[PDB]
Amino acid sequence: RDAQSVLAAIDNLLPEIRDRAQATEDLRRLPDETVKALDDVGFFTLLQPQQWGGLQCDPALFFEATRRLASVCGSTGWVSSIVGVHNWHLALFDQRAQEEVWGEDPSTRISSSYAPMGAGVVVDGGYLVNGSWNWSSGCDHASWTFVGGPVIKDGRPVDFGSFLIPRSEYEIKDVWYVVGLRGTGSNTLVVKDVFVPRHRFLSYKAMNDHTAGGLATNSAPVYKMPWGTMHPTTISAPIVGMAYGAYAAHVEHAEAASDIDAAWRQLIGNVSDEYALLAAGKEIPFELRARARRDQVRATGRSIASIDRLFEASGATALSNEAPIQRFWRDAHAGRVHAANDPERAYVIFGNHEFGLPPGDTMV
Amino acid sequence: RDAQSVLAAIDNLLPEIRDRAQATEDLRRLPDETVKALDDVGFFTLLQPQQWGGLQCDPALFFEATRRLASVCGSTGWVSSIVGVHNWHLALFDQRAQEEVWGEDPSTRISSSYAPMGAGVVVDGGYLVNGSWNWSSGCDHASWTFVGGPVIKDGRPVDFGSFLIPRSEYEIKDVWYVVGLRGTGSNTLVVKDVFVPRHRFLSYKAMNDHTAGGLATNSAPVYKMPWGTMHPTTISAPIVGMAYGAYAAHVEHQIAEAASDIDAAWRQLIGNVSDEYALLAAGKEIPFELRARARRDQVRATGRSIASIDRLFEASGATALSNEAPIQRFWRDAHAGRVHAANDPERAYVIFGNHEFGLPPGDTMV
Amino acid sequence: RDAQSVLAAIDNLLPEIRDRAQATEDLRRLPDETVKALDDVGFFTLLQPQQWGGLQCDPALFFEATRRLASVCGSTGWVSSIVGVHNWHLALFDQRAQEEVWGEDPSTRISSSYAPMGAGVVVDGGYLVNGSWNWSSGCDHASWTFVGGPVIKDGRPVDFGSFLIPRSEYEIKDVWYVVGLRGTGSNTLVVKDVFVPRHRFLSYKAMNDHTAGGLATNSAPVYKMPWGTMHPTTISAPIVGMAYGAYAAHVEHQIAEAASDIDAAWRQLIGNVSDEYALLAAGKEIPFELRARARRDQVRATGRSIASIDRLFEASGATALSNEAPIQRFWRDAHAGRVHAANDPERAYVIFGNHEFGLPPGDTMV
Repeated sequence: RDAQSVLAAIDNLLPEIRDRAQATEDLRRLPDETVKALDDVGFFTLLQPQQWGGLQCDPALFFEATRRLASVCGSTGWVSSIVGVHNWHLALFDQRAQEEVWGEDPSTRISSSYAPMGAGVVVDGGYLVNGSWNWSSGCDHASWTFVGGPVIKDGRPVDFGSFLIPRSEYEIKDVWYVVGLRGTGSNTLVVKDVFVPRHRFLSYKAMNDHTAGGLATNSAPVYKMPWGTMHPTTISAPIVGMAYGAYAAHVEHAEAASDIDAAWRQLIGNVSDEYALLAAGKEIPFELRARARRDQVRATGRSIASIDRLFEASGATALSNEAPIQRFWRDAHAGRVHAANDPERAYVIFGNHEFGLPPGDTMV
Repeated sequence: RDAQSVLAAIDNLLPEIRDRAQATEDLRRLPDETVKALDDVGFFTLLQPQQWGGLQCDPALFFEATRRLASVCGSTGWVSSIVGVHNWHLALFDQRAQEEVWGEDPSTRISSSYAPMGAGVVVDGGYLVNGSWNWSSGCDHASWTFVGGPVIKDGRPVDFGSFLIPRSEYEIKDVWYVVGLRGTGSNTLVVKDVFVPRHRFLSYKAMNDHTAGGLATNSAPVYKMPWGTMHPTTISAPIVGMAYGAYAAHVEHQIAEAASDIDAAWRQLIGNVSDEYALLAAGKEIPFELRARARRDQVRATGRSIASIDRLFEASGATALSNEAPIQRFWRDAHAGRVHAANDPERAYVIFGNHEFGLPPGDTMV
Repeated sequence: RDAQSVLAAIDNLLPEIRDRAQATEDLRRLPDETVKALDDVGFFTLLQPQQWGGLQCDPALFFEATRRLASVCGSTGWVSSIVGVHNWHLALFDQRAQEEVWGEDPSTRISSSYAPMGAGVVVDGGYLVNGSWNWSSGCDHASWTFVGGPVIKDGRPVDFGSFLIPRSEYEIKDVWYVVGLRGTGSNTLVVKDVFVPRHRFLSYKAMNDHTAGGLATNSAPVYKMPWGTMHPTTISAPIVGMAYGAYAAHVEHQIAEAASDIDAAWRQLIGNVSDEYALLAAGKEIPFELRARARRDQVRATGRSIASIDRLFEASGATALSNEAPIQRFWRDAHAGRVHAANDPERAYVIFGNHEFGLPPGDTMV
């Protein structure tokens, strides 16, 4: 079993997922059956390190899988991209954190809410974490979470990064009643006085430094991809895929099909350019990372324009609750509102360690 | 004595300030003589409330004053602007805080370092504040300071604002050995385990809300000016004056549009201040689109100004590099200003829409 | 020992030169240690003729050497470029002048001040020279100098060029207290009633004519490079290296196109040098259109470079102003360079078409 065969297995899975699209929406979280299928097929394995049975794959393939899923159910491609890429992010934590998550069951999953809605206060051996973090897509299908925030020491921020916390230490609050991406169950994680040892914190500085502890044991070049590319592409790729779905909803019933194609080639082109340099042991130029950032909005912007045109060119029946196209329209738009509210848009401007953050140019 | 006579009297000061310019750089902080002079002619009263003997003046006149000062000594104009506008900011604090600062001596001055380099953790009665804040322009001439940062409650940020703290409770570390703005004495403020009561913190949300406590006792329309305009104009105005200085220095030693770019940058900057103030004087609200223009104009004004200073610096003879040449000083002072402006965290705060770090919605900051 | 091994050996020098950078500024002239080091690895021989033990090297390699030096210490790269290229210039003087400088010690160095700040009046046997010439970079490390000016005969200018004069015949006035390029010791040369024989003047007409006396004994193709390219590249190359320095300093302390603008400015500058040299190596003539491109590229390269240094300076943190920050130094050194380039009289000489002041036709100067 390999990257290519997982992709094929996913292709085979699409009709089932398409027929439960509306069910998924009504549930407000992915059906266990979708999650079980994705697991069985090896999807969560794609960016997971080899030492845990994972395929540490070309990131372009991982994002292609998310595009396929999204083309059939916006919510499913969204949750899959986000929860699958967390296996990439965990590969960068020190080896003991990876063991604690994967050492018994390597199919264990990890959710996130990286927005700074809490903080870790330095205590002996780690941090005491408190906060209430919203928007954790797929959190009902993960037994660990990341939560983002600053580290506070002697009453001041000194660092910023992600805290890894097991499910027994947080509560999920069901708040997910929304206009689109309804089936993502992007619920709220409530964290009260939870001790987190240092080995289960990973600083944004270290990730962008190439000094993340996971890199000593996980050497595949995909783990050297920049955070500033992997993180927004996680969101952009399914949104592009939802445009493929809107288009196929419009057939099954101008420049559209090809404006969508061009949005895809641009988004993924930056990923493979980046990866091709790492696989040849070269460095990724800042200019390339800056270019990939600007193309996030160009590509989701082009996709969503195509979706709006299609939505308005599908008969009056387009407005019906019973109509796939309005679902892909709502889901892509919900996605872009999430994207447009991303606090890293601002982090990139910081140059002076504000709130424990790394130099902004490292975040690009 | 009104705003117009203060402005008139600042004019009488310019020759003396100009002469002292190298001495000011050498001191690395403003000479007592120039601070006393400015205090005597009433400069610090300009934006101070009338209940304290201030002129609560037209904010465009206050910025014009700083432009003139900076046209003779960049560091003097810089410190004057920043230290004077803090009398505006204290006016929005609740009356008890104002009483503590000014109740005995209404000539008392307040420095700032608004960058988040510390925090206040909620305790009984207020906040325990800790941090180390740099770039506090004119701090050696103040007996209180503002320091910016979040409020931490129950182990997380829940608000963001300024803590007002007396001079007995922090240490000034002298670290100001720099390429430009040498006479501003922009030193570092070290604060350890300092209790700040609630009436001495003012949230950015409250200021932008029109709910700041000081508004209940300071009713003048100037106190209704937006933070997102007043705060950067504090910096941009003396940088613009520094371009007027470079120009005069270039004329004295001997482009197509150096002179007219500088005057256009000025009309544009002070224009947004006048438009906003004109609405508040009429009992009207400032629209978001106006505050938005005023923000984009900060870089345009200061960018045009600095570009012209650059052409001037390059067209004043091969001696323009000499330490004795006024034009290298305006050039260094102006560029140093620009580095400060480009390092302002509020350029990022405007983008935040989700209460990140206790901050208010970013569009309120614009 | 060839040009390639010298370049290799300069690389070994860079760490030591970088460390000395603040010390160099403080001295206000290059430390003996760095001049000796450069002399020892053979740097000054690069463009010196083979009859004197020089390498009469590919001029693109000489400029690369200065780029590397300036990427660690702007002042060192600046002085190195200017003092080294004068061994190129002396090669065009007639053999008797070269013999006077180098006949005993071929390691002897020559400073310049080519700006017309003096004149030579025709006398029996040569010229009586008088003047006061500033900005002579590295003059404290030379035992001869060039000074530029017209020849006055029968009461009017009849020619224009450089007079070569030994150290015993002028005074160095120490006047170098400046905002940037502080370690270059660009001091002033005072010359009073000095007899210069005819073999120690070289006309700009003769150089541009291909009739310089030194060409009869120094046949290497490099001696055929145009003045109008070699002379400004001397300045532009280390300014470009200074941008490479600012970049490295910004990376070390922690734009879209800062790095790639800098490398594009370099390819463009060194590209015109390579194209010209490639024609001379083939026994071919350099066309006017190529020298013309090379001139317009001096401002483009140096402009792009400085713009990038400016973005960098503004994006390296609020401490970028500190005297201890490498990036302010590259910034000041680069801008100081630019003031020198913008004050060059040859920008005007190119426009003259009528022998004004003894000058050759302006298109020969391009």
